[PDB]
Amino acid sequence: MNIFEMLRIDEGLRLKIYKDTEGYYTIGIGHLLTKSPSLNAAKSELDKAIGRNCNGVITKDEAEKLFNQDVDAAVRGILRNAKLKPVYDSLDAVRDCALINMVFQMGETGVAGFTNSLRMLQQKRWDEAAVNLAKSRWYNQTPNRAKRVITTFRTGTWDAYKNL
Ligand SMILES: [Cl-]
Ligand SMILES: [Cl-]
Ligand SMILES: [K+]
Repeated sequence: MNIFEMLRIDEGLRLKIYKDTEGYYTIGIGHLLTKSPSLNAAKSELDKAIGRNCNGVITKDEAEKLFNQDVDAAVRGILRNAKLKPVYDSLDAVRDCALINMVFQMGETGVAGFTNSLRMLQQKRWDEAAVNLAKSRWYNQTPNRAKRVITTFRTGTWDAYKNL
């Protein structure tokens, strides 16, 4: 189990434009295309991202390419972030995956706003952080995914992804 498998489980894989849990146009493995309500806008963004006229659909290889770029961007974003970097450096490898997952889902900005939880993670107060993390819109909107991620932070194991 590694970050790619983890996210593949949480995001799934769709080769045609679809709407994510928030109603935004997305494709592949959770690759957000646009927050705009225009499907044409999304189709444009798609073509631009892939480098060809896709007409709303892509191949598995294309999906995977986007996925690699996205994971790379999330990690890179974490490392450039003054509030995120220290936490990421302080965590073990498994727990670092949980942080990357959050950033992939909600962006650097979103995550950087979980100040209190971040501080608790930095201090390695696992149960305390887990409770704090659950007091959020994130947990209330996507509870199953949030539970998996929170369990990962709490335990430092892949148990929540075992049998999925
Ligand atoms: Cl709440
Ligand atoms: Cl969920
Ligand atoms: K680390």
